Amino acid sequence: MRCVGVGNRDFVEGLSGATWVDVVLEHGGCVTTMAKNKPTLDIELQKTEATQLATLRKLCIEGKITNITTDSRCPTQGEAVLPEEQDQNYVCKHTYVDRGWGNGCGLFGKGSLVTCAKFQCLEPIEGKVVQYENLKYTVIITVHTGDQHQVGNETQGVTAEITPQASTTEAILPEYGTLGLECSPRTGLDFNEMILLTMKNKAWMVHRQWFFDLPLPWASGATTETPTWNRKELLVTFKNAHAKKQEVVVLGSQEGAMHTALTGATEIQNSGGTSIFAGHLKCRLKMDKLELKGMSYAMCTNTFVLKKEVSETQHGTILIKVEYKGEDAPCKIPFSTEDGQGKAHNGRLITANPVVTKKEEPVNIEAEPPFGESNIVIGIGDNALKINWYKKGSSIGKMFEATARGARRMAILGDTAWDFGSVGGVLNSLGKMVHQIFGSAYTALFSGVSWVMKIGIGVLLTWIGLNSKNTSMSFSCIAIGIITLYLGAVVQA
Amino acid sequence: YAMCTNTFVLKKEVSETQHGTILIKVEYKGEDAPCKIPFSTEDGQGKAHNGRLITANPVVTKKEEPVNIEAEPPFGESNIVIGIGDNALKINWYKKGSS
Amino acid sequence: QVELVESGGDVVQPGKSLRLSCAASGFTFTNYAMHWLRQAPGKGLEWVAVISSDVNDKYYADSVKGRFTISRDNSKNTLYLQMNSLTPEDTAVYYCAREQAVGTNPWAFDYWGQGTLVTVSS
Amino acid sequence: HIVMTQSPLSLSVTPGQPASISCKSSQISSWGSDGKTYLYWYLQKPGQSPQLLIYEVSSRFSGVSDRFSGSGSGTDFTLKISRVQAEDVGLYYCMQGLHLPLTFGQGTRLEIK
Amino acid sequence: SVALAPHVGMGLDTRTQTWMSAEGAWRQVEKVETWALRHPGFTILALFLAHYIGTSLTQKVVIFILLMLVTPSMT
Amino acid sequence: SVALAPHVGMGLDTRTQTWMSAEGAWRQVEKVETWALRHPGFTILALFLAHYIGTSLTQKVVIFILLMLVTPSMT
Ligand SMILES: *[C@@H]1O[C@H](CO)[C@@H](O[C@@H]2O[C@H](CO)[C@@H](O[C@@H]3O[C@H](CO[C@@H]4O[C@H](CO)[C@@H](O)[C@H](O)[C@@H]4O)[C@@H](O)[C@H](O[C@H]4O[C@H](CO)[C@@H](O)[C@H](O)[C@@H]4O)[C@@H]3O)[C@H](O)[C@H]2NC(C)=O)[C@H](O)[C@H]1NC(C)=O
Ligand SMILES: *[C@@H]1O[C@H](CO)[C@@H](O[C@@H]2O[C@H](CO)[C@@H](O)[C@H](O)[C@H]2NC(C)=O)[C@H](O)[C@H]1NC(C)=O
Repeated sequence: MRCVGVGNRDFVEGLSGATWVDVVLEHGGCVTTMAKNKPTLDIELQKTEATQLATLRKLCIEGKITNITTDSRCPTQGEAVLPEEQDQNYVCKHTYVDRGWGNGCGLFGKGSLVTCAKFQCLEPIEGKVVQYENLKYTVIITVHTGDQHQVGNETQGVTAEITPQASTTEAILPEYGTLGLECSPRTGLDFNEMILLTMKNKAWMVHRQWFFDLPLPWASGATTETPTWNRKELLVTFKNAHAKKQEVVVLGSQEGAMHTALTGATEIQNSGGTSIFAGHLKCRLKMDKLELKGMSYAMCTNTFVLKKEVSETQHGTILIKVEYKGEDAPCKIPFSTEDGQGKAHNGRLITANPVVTKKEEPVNIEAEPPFGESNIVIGIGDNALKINWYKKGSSIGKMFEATARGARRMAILGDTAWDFGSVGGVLNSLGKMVHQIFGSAYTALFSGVSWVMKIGIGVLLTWIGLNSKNTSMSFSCIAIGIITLYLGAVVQA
Repeated sequence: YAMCTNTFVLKKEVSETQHGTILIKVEYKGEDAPCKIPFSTEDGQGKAHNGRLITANPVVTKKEEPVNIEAEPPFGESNIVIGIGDNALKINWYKKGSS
Repeated sequence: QVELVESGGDVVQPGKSLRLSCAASGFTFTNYAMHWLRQAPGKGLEWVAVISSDVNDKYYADSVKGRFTISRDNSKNTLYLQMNSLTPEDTAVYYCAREQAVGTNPWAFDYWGQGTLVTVSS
Repeated sequence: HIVMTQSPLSLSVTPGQPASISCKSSQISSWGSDGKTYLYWYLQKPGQSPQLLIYEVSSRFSGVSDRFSGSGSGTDFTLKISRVQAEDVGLYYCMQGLHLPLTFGQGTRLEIK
Repeated sequence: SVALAPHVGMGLDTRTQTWMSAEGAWRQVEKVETWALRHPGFTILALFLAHYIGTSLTQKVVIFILLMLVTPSMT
Repeated sequence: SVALAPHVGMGLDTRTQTWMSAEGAWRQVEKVETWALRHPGFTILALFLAHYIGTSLTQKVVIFILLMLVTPSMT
């Protein structure tokens, strides 16, 4: 019941012959998978910690200029020289100047002066790469027990840490058995082309090549005294005051400029180690050693009384909180959805098996009814509690929402979205293969095209398809226009 | 030699040569004589066998010393399995490219 | 946003040693050239010592030459001022100052610490 | 060592009036290589650690009210305070920074008349 | 400066919001709009150039849009 | 402001050198070059669009150049 009020829960119904249902654990999301007889349980990856990462290189965002020194030679003589030109910490630019008898030189013409300056950085910005032998994913597995304090609670579950070295694991549950994960973390979010960069207690994940491309003076990265800065001319600016003499100016603080240069990069907490949020992981659930643990129990004769008003979630599932009345046994909770004058039931129990645990705490069930007027009967006797509800939506709206959600999943996760709820069907493999090929082509073509430029190119290609004599219109327009407009509309995230 | 009967612990993370061969380095935590290492690379979401060892006989000579098996996985995404097959080490790796 | 805090000021008889620590925060401490400063009550500010960005360019004033030791520890973000052969004239409140972020001088004062007073008497 | 002399040792000005301080050096503070006069000015508020007002002479440090303005060149420099508030009471210290043994001037003071 | 070259189209994106999603979504289009509002005559020049270099109508519209979008973007 | 819509081209110029003619002269060209060299894939689609829009070679070429200069800077 940890995966109840999140608003991004997406149910995974059904499992294969070998019972290895699959899910793709999205960082903000949670799955709430279930089965025909297994205990329904919800899974959500939470933190994906990384640690013992090394510093690769250091960039400089604020500079100080000291010891400005200048020399000038007469015209028709070599470029002016300082003994300070060849020091590692000096930026020095030759230039020209006019001088004649007014400057004490006999021969008129353009002379050469140079202004060397010592450059020392004040606040570097480090870019630290993360390795693969230290990445540690952390997954909570909270099982729907209908416990008193399980709805919305974020501190209930059994941690199953999964590192790339020890990919597989088996999370032992309190009383429901064992659930095994064969998760594959190497195919998830790529941590090879992603380099962390940190400034002033802020850490971001940026593409590695982009981090090298950006124009700031860098250094070796290994910590030491006086890191000899390379490409340091980007900060120092050498203004020439209309050919009479030269001035040296330091550009200023680049913190704000970088805070704009990182517009599309995700952010991660950097308080202790690196709690890298904003990831995604795929995994398959063995889900064959689990036990319902409630089948042997009986059915409670005594009545049931609720404690909170019925309130459904954003996904149209009734949630019921009911406390058992006086009796001397734990049991199964009977349950049957009924219409006002129709006894056909179409409402399932998303909770596996509602069982009273300690006789004193309310056990809160969570079950979805069919859309329309349909009351709920819980107790076995004729004095049973009869909670009545009228579901608002319709099946067509649910289908539309499902299509939109699947479109979002395929637009975000890309190639691996076809394996989300995969039962192992052959058709899903073919779909994933063709989507992988088309997605590779699309990424190659559209890599780096911005949010507005995608929409522009999409509408342009849609018009080109529409006004075409050849029978490539029905392909180009539909496919490229729809795909590109959708990706432009939902690309920024 | 006989067949190995205990779990293998991966000692250094798997890396790939330019040509595609994974170079695993397993260490044997088990009280047994020198013996053959069972090795089977189940393909992506299936039992199919499409990856082969490039090392002819991956045997562990001594308990203490770690061996370093080199093998090329299936060209897509696969799961290399090293061990007795029940508690075996599922070293996962993903190859990128096109045949 | 810069924050400089002092520590080590206490009463002491003449001749005995004492070490003054300047903990700093809010900036990269290792890329700076810290100073020390002091002022006796009823008197003007008096310079004490400087340690450059490179740890091997220390300097001191004439009235305090050959009697004080200044040392930085980059990792612990503290500035150590080991003072020996202190006299009742040398007692004063000691200020720990930062370098000039914007400017040309290799040595200047942007920001002053809170200030600790060391009392010297018999 | 540079002898620093401040013309007033105590200024009593009524609010809304200008108060000017003259600090005359003993030798030239102009660094010949760059042609910049390296002078500094600090205000120590009552019972506070001093802050910085005028790095170099023309320039002015951030977080400083626009009223303060430095002037002068070549061993004789001058501040100006167009409007004096209750918060301008303190101990203005001219200091040279050209040569390594930094010497402050004797502390002047500014009290409201 | 580095304020250009935003980390926009790299493609390694996830569910969570990026650094400045809402703030950085419309920055470029706002810049183009304010430039066009500030300098009106370039619209006349672009109309003339598109008319005298565009054969069909869609070509005219596309090249005018490209010019009006590149000039503030180019600088 | 953000380093977009700079001060160039406003006028009010004279013989004395401006602020950063030394560095900002080639900045946009260098940005376009580095973006094209870091994302070479978009050139194929630019050629596709240029070939499918335009009945001549002059408008083909100008549309190609306009796309190749819009996309990186409008990024
Ligand atoms: C960059 O620009 C800065 C700008 O200041 C330069 O900083 C110089 O730092 C050095 C320190 O290494 C300063 O040296 C001091 O010179 C004083 C000059 O005194 C007179 O000059 C002659 C010439 O040598 C001296 O011999 C006489 O003593 C004269 O009085 C000198 O008095 C002073 O001595 C101090 O230190 C010693 C040692 O601790 C004490 O014994 C002494 O009592 C006193 O405390 C220093 O030697 C130099 O003055 C600074 N520059 C200026 C213009 O003042 C940098 O050198 C420039 N370059 C670099 C790479 O940073
Ligand atoms: C989430 O679960 C925890 C643990 O089950 C709940 O904390 C318990 O609260 C009750 C009543 O306040 C205490 O008697 C228990 O001792 C607590 N157990 C602990 C702290 O381990 C918590 O109330 C639940 N709900 C929330 C919102 O956290």
